[PDB]
Amino acid sequence: KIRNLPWVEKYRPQTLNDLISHQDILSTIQKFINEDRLPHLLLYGPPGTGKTSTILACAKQLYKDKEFGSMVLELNASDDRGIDIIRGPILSFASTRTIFKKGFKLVILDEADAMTQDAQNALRRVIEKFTENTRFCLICNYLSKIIPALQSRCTRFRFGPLTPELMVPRLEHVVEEEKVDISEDGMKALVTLSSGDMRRALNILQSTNMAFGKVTEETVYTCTGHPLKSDIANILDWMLNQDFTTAYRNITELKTLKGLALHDILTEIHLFVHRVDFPSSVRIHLLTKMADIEYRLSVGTNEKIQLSSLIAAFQVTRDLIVAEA
Amino acid sequence: AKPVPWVEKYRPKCVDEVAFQEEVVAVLKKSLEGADLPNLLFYGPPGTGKTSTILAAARELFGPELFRLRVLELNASDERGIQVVREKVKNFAQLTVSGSRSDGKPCPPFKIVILDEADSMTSAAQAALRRTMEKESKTTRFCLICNYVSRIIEPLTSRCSKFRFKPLSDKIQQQRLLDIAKKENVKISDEGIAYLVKVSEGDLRKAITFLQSATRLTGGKEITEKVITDIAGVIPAEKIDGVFAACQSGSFDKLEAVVKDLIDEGHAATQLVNQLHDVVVENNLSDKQKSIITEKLAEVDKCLADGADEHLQLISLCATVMQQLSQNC
Amino acid sequence: HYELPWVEKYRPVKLNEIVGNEDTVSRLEVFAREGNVPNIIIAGPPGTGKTTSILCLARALLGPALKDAMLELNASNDRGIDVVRNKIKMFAQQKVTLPKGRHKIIILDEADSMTDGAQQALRRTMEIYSKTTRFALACNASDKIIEPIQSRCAVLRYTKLTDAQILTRLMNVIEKERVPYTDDGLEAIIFTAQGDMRQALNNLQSTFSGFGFINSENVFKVCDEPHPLLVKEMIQHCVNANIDEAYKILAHLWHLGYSPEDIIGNIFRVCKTFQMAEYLKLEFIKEIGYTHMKIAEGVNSLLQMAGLLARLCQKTMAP
Amino acid sequence: SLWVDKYRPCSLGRLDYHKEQAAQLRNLVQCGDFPHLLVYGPSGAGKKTRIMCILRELYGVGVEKLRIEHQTITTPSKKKIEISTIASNYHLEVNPSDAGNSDRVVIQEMLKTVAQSQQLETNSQRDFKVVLLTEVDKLTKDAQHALRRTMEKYMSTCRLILCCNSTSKVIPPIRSRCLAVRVPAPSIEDICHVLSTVCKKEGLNLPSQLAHRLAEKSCRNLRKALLMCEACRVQQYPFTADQEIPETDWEVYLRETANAIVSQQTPQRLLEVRGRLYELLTHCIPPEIIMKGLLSELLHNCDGQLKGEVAQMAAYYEHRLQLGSKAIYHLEAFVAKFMALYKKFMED
Amino acid sequence: MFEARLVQGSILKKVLEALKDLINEACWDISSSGVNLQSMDSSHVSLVQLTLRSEGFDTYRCDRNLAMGVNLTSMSKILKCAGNEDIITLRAEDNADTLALVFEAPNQEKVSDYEMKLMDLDVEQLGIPEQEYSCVVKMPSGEFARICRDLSHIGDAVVISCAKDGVKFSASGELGNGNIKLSQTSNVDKEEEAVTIEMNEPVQLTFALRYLNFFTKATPLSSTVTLSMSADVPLVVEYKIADMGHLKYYLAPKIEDEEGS
Amino acid sequence: MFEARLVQGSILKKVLEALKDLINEACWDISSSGVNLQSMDSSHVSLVQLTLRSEGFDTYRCDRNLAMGVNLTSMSKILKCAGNEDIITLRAEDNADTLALVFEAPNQEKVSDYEMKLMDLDVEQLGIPEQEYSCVVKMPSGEFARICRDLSHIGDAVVISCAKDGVKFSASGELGNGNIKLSQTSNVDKEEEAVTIEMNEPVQLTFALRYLNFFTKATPLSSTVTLSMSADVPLVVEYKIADMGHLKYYLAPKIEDEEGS
DNA sequence: GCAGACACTACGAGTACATA
DNA sequence: TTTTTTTTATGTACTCGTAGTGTCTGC
Ligand SMILES: Nc1ncnc2c1ncn2[C@@H]1O[C@H](COP(=O)(O)OP(=O)(O)OP(O)(O)=S)[C@@H](O)[C@H]1O
Ligand SMILES: Nc1ncnc2c1ncn2[C@@H]1O[C@H](COP(=O)(O)OP(=O)(O)OP(O)(O)=S)[C@@H](O)[C@H]1O
Ligand SMILES: Nc1ncnc2c1ncn2[C@@H]1O[C@H](COP(=O)(O)OP(=O)(O)OP(O)(O)=S)[C@@H](O)[C@H]1O
Ligand SMILES: Nc1ncnc2c1ncn2[C@@H]1O[C@H](COP(=O)(O)OP(=O)(O)O)[C@@H](O)[C@H]1O
Ligand SMILES: [Mg+2]
Ligand SMILES: [Mg+2]
Ligand SMILES: [Mg+2]
Repeated sequence: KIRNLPWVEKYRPQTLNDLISHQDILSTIQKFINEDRLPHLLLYGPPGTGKTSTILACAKQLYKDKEFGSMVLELNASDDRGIDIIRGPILSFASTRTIFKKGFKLVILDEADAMTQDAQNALRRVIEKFTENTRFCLICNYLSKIIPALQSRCTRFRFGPLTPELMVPRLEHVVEEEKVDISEDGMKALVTLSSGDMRRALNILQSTNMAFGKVTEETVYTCTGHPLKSDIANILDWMLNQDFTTAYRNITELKTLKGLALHDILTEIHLFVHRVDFPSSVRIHLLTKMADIEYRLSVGTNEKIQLSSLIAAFQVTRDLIVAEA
Repeated sequence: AKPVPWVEKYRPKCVDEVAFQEEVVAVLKKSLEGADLPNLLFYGPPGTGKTSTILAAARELFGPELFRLRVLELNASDERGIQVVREKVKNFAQLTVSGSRSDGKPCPPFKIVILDEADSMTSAAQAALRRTMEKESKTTRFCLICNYVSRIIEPLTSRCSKFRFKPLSDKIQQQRLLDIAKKENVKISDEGIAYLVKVSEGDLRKAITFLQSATRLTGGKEITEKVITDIAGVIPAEKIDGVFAACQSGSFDKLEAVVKDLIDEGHAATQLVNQLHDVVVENNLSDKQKSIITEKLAEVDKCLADGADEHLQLISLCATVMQQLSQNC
Repeated sequence: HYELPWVEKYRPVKLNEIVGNEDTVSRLEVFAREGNVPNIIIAGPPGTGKTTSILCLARALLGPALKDAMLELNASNDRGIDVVRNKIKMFAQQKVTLPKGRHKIIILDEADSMTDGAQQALRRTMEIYSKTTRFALACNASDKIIEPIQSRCAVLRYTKLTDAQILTRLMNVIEKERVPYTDDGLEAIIFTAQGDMRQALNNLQSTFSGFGFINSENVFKVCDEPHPLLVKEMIQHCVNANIDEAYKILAHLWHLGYSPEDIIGNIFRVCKTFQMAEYLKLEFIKEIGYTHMKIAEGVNSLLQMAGLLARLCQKTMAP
Repeated sequence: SLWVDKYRPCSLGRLDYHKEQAAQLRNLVQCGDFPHLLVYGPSGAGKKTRIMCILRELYGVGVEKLRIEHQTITTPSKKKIEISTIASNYHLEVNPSDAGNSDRVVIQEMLKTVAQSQQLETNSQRDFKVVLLTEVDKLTKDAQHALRRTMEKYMSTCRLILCCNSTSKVIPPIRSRCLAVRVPAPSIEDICHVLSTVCKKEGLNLPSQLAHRLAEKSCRNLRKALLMCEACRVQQYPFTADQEIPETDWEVYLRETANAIVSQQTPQRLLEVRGRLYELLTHCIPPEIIMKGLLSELLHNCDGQLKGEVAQMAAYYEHRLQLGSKAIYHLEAFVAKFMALYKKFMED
Repeated sequence: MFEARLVQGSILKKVLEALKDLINEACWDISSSGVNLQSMDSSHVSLVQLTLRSEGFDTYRCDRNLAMGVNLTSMSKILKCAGNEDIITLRAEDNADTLALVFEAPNQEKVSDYEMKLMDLDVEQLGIPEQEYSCVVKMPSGEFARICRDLSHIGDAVVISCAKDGVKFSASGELGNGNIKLSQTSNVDKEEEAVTIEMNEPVQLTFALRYLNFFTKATPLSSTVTLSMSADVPLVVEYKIADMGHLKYYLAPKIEDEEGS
Repeated sequence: MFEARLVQGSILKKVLEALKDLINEACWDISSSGVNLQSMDSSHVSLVQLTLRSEGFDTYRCDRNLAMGVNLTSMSKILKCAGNEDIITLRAEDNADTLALVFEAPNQEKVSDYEMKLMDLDVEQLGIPEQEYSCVVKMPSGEFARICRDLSHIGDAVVISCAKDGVKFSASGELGNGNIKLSQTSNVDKEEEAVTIEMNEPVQLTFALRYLNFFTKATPLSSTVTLSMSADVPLVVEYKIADMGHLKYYLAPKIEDEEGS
């Protein structure tokens, strides 16, 4: 049947084989499940890489639908996870048996970086004393916000960013399930603008399919509003090759016609700077000035003056690069 | 029969009345047709129409009788703590989707949670929205409205489909202002509407406010360019020429005199920074002088954004441009 | 029955099975053999064997009377101000018949979580009933335990386990489990352990379950290299104003998925104990804090970290 | 009553200066659909007088019947914070900066209960109420972010007139939602005309030289000019042209502080200047005005090639003072930087 | 259209008072047989099975089957202002979100229509094994409420044992031990106060006192309680209402470990 | 000089806490007919009239029309020090700025005297129009306090509808709508429960919950309460208290939504 | 049958701190 | 060889004092 769902939730890897990237980690967790030797897991990485979906597929593989409510205790940041919850419901779930069928239980603590340090210190002996009865899975995006005791007690798997070569078949599966007309440059634009994020890949795909009806490079870069790489090359050429007035006029006309934002222009110019064989002092000056301009855009500032400063940071270094020779 | 200001009289009551935001309007019209609406993130400059677009979309999706049952609006004028997200948002997200439109129009099978001004929401309260958005996506949708997307955490950025609201172009803004002036039976010259769409800088709310205030000040006759220039707080060009003459003189006493005259005349320092930048990028100065003057202008604009004193920032900017103008002399 | 993981399955049950800190563990063996153990506080890094040493000492001292003469309190318990007054003091007053040289042991594991008032109420019950009861404390941050409690106990400090000390226990686990291995795979396990026996056992069990063999490629396919081991040379390149190699290390850490907060935390951790000039270190730390305020404010991109690296390179060239 | 309060104009037709702006403000509020107002300008220009004249144009004479209303507002920390509001039967005057950093609670709770209820009488009163928010530049950005949706949801039954000195401290979401009304300071001729009409209404004779000196010394502040003119008539009833004008104590204390700065450049003199700045800060003088007075006095003793660097240092340390929370650190940092620069200039 | 009419208002008060600090939210499953409720607690340790028969209600009609998950803290506030001698009507439509509660005042003069917003939780059905038990004990509910309250003063976990002789309650605490052994109290004038042993095999298990004390707040529902115990299946506290249905309370045993010595 | 003497200590101990969180000051106006009090809330919503006639006092002396203002922050804490069934008197000199009240200490042995400073506030009498209301109804006192408490758990604003059948209290919230309909309670033994309707014109107005909860804190003073509603006149909550006078409340209605077709 | 006393839990209030 | 005090905005955790209230004792 059809459901009114976002494509990040309509297409979720309910089984472990539907995930794409981390094949060694998923194979090791599958061999943990098959041997019934599942340890305390610590899944960390950037968002959108498949940490929640992995443990949900593992929980559905370990437990049946008639025993899932008494075997899995899933708590996240939307629930209260204070120290009275660690001493209360979590300890009573860990220290007791099951109801229907005998087996080890699972405590899923999603977004474990948001927990307080008192709760994390109270979690240590609950994990250690009841290893035979229950298992604890900790999910976080920041490993520095989890205490080193819980990092020692749980074996850590890094769910790194998804490579664009592996995000193509899952996007093709979503495309062929949703009847989406997409070209090759549309797929390249999706996997370039995602930057190791499967969630925003499906979000950009759904928004581009609804906005235009076809997914090409121009439709993706128009719906997202991201500048094209030819536009960034033209901006760099104007900033490095002519005077202040003509570069200001050309960059202002390009930003007015294309409807560009200075944040993405700064990001792509920062990526272009390290590719250009600059002198070291010129590179340091450009990085400091671009970081200052990027910091200035986080408040109620005028974007035209910051665009002029972005032009100025290269108009200063024109003479230094040329006189370096 | 009470009068209403034109920003609320000409608020978009439907998606088709929203101007220039073509991609999100097409997405919302597809959601009106019955397509799968994802979680939305609206960001951009003020006055571009982020709130009016989602309010028009919600009132077209649910209608008058189901707007109170399917739409929850939470903004910075009400308390949004961690407990408000844990209790008020989560219990609303877990409610059933029921109730049908009595006019025969189709109704989508979800609710809409509108979190306007998500910049002011704390990082702890934003972390509690993550599994609420993921688990309850079968029965509710979330629209986050903000101005700076860096003030929303990366999980909520990844969970929402981002739509950036561009500043309105001169053609679309001029067309909308001429339509509003046509419906209000007032007349405005072409130079007046050109200076209005130049002054408003893509802010359509500012343009509508200036048009209504110029109509009230004018009384009903022709709206010229002088009333627009006086009503916008635009500094005259003779003051800018006097500032640059005091900088070319190389004396700090005349610099203090023109800075005190501009401060005592009540001119805003942001308008002075904009006009000084417009003169600086369009003259016959060298590239290095223009470069460090524009960088000082950016620093002064950043300091004015953080609520520094206008007099000290303006005299520092004037000292810098005076040093640049008297260095080559 | 469900088999325990190798961290808990191969927990030592005698004090002679505990590797590392040979003098302190040997003195604990002597005190378990003879008796009359004083109050002790064992401090050190996680996974060193403090709780294992305390529990093995309590098992060797008490034996069959472990159920009635031992009180084990964790951070998962309450242990507030009213537990020290009404449960610890009542257990210290409790009459338990024990052999000569043996006292009741009140084990207060992870004493960092205990509040200041509870530790103030813990002093006189430590001092009065010491003829019949004893205290065994374990902690990580020993400064959180107050000075009067540390004066009332023999403060033991555990250091990080070396490569050979972890390697001996790993060889024992391998010979108990018949794990095929190579030398460089065990060196990779030691390198990923970083002085932690828990992480060594977890990485060994993960590599054995996922691949069935211990070489360097099977260890590094599931485990990871430690973070500050490359941040150290990134800071070294920032000292010599080498912005290109520092950005290469920064981009390599960025493409592995590390958040900017973790990267700048490792940068501050390296710069706190780096070997350079003191004034240069102070201005480096001030620049790190200035960038960390921007990261916590909301702006956190690769351009901000590159600007931080460029500012750290400038601070060298601006004496 | 003093001369600042006895001869204040009541309606827009009795204003001595900015008469074209007075006619424009009369034409603005006649129909009743006028938007939110942002009355801004220098202190003493006449912003509050024109706001009260706008309220006189909207409602009747009953807006002058003011009374003190005491409100108790509960923080999220459950600490009772007391604020005072001046209210009439037609409008309310709120200064949320009196609550300090808890002004966001005042905006979220006190203003929303005012806006959510319509007026009792709709015949003597009009269809909408006016809320006067005074010194909105001193509001934090959280309170201004809390302000913006109330300004759009209830703008048919509740209007807002915001008063401030600088619009740079007002966030662009608030500035986009309201019409900005600029009230400049009166000129020397305008202040001389006002003082001459006040002295003629008092039966006195005011010379043009004394009136010009009172206008020049007041720095185009008509309130301070009227106070100085009344002080000059209590001090000496024959208005001489070269009659001395009394001075404020904190201004001459700031001048002597800057003279102590330029007299000696030592850490001991820096400690003495820190004590003087502590004495200035304890008397509830704002630190930006301390920076402005220091820069106004230090640049008189500097050479022509040194003033720009001192002005840039003063702006930089005032920006760091606005970013920070302890003003004495940034004030002493600016004084120490000026002492180092002055010693380097004098020794070379 | 679902329309259930409570003949008495005291039973709905006494059911909800027992589940107030235990059941997170009420899952009313409605069919032609009656009203069912199988919901776990917040800690996923206890399970509550409630079955109200159709013949117990004053009037009961049900066209199509419904599953109306609703909040219980919201249901607690509307049941405090409910009389103990009046009829309460439960109403809900086919495709609506409002659960209507219509009753009378304690002053008995005004209607009181209390609507509740239904929740949309997707809860999987828990499979009750319905197997035999190695111990079945009939017991008064007043005595079972007293004994679990009396042993909460000594410890926090009770080692409740049963055999051919009778049920035995033990609680090892900080002060010491409290051992209660009651057997064969059927030789009294009343019929509710009786201890009857049905099954054979002895079983010793340890349970938390917090959940057992929550189970004893259903004491005014039934004058006699039934305890079921076995070595594998959990402990069942079966209340049987006289003319309305039955209530079952499940509680998992705690993990206990023998000393190595 | 002003001197008055009460007949019971509970006629001031039960009315002052109703004004404790409602109004910030208690302005007593002294006249030959009696003592008047008309104070308005700081939010310009609530308005309380309290007049006690001179015949109900034990004794009463009034030669000049004097008005005194005192704050609720200091008179509340000395009210709990005073007794319940003791006698209370109030004394005020003509020229002094001190209000002295003499009563009995709760040990019933010694004279306890407290002094309060007179706050000089320049207020004016608003003046009730005393117009004929569109609704007049009679409700019990103790039952009406239980009405507004029940709608306090639902929403922050209640809706009052008074047609010819009775008075309907409604509150639509995030939990669900709570509707009651008090009507036709004339067949009771006690005369204070006689619910009756004295007018014909219906009206529907919404009011704030918080001040109506403050209005129900003066309920044990009288046996009944009288409610008066109109189209634009504020709601009147009238208490006929004992024998010495009557108490009157006023509450401004809330805003109405733009529900035009 | 109704007034006084006993401990019971829920709730209001004050305070500290949050890193390596 | 030298010691007083309240500001930062939330969120959590701890600790202590207080007040309706269910239940028991008694004439
Ligand atoms: N490896 C993957 N393979 C396939 N789809 C994926 C993968 N990772 C993410 N997705 C998609 O993205 C959605 C969200 O994935 P999540 O598991 O929630 O990511 P996540 O790692 O949990 O990120 P955070 O840290 O929780 S915000 C899923 O429902 C899928 O549609
Ligand atoms: N795109 C638009 N089309 C039509 N009218 C618009 C548009 N944008 C703004 N307006 C008008 O200006 C008013 C302000 O629109 P908003 O939706 O509040 O803008 P905004 O994006 O919410 O600004 P911020 O960021 O909240 S301060 C609307 O009520 C309209 O009257
Ligand atoms: N010195 C050691 N010798 C042998 N095994 C050890 C040693 N240290 C740790 N282990 C193993 O690691 C497990 C955990 O050791 P613990 O003593 O519980 O850690 P810990 O020293 O208490 O550190 P924290 O601060 O409590 S995380 C033990 O069960 C052993 O399997
Ligand atoms: N048009 C005018 N004619 C005479 N006096 C004026 C006029 N406008 C302002 N003033 C005087 O100048 C002073 C300015 O103070 P105020 O009106 O509060 O403005 P601001 O709020 O800018 O200080 C007032 O005391 C008032 O008496
Ligand atoms: Mg997740
Ligand atoms: Mg908005
Ligand atoms: Mg330990």
